[PDB]
Amino acid sequence: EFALGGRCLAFHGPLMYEAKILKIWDPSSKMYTSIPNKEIKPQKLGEDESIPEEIINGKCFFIHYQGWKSSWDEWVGYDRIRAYNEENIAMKKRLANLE
Repeated sequence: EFALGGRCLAFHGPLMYEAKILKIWDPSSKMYTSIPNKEIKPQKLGEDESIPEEIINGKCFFIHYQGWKSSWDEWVGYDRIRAYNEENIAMKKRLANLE
């Protein structure tokens, strides 16, 4: 359902937005896997990188919102991320259209 480089939906405020998964964090190992630019190996957080305290102890996803500047790329947990499927797309549309 949530793969490296895959599509997802993510809450940002009250609405949902299409996003792409760029990294996946394992809270047990304290390492993430990342899209390139094994073969893809887990790696520690960079010296200047941070994951919010609120979510660092769970599985986290570093996402890019489709069409937004890369400055909005951020870590989210399961509270905010959603599978890209028929039910969640319809919910995304309802939240924006109907409230």
